[PDB]
Amino acid sequence: HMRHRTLSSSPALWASIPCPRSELRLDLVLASGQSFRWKEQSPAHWSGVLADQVWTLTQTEDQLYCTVYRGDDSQVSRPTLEELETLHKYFQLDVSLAQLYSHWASVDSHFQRVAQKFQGVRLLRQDPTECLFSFICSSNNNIARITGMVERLCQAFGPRLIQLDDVTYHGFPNLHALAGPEAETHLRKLGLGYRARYVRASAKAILEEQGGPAWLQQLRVAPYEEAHKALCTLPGVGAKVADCICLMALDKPQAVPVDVHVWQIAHRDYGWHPKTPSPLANKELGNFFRNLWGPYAGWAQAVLFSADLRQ
Ligand SMILES: Nc1nc(NC2CCCCC2)c2c[nH]nc2n1
Ligand code: NI
Repeated sequence: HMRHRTLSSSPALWASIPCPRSELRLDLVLASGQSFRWKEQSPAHWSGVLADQVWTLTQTEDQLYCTVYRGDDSQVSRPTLEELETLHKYFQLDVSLAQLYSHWASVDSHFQRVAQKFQGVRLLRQDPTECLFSFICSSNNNIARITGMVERLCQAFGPRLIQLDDVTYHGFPNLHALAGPEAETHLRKLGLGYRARYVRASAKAILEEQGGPAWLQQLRVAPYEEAHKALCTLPGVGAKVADCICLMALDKPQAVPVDVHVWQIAHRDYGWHPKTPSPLANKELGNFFRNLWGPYAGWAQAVLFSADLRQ
């Protein structure tokens, strides 16, 4: 009944945003461990759900093309002005990435070389809730298995939006849906394992202890270090997961999430060793990168991480 659109098939329902290739590369961003909700269903066409709506994104050299699926048995059309603002904010396109690239490049010869090939790696501005529970699922895991866990979780707990081909799209569940007495048992059936406990517990915690999703909005305006400590009170959320959320959902560009993977890069590519792995050592490494790259150190880190995935 409903199929995945392409730019050739139905170009009437698309709309463009002026966006250079050097500012954004969909294929280096959408499935590079930031969001787990985007899939290249057809070549160069990334479909995914964003704010209880489905999008398909494709780009050229200088233009970013996008179409929307409402899915309320209503008359189809192009993306509105407000829907384009949502996508503008999502990619944080007011921030020049070219100027940031050159800024980092001036004080880092290693970044200079990697920045040659891998342009247009930027940070998405995600919903806190979606980001929070996605990154709780990330512990001792990989992008492939995380993507599945998040998809199944949304199917079980989140509301249906639309079906395109054989892909049924669900929005991300609210906290109440994940806090229920059966939630852990269901999530274990879906294969999350121990992460099922942390998911339910954290949803339940934000509700009762922190007073619902407004708390996450408060953290978004709170200073980085205050937001980080508050997140670390949640079950299954430590320094690494907290930094991810800070960087990707709470607008803390200086947040540098450190795990064994970042240790590996830091050591191999910068020859870094702790002067003063461990919680203490991980914190020093985050300070190191902030000292080196400055207040958008988290954005620079994404370029390396994204570059490190692609051989
Ligand atoms: N799944 C996943 N994702 C990560 N995020 C990176 C890409 C986006 C910017 C921050 C780093 C991870 C970092 N360490 N382990 C990660 N796992
Ligand atoms: Ni060494």
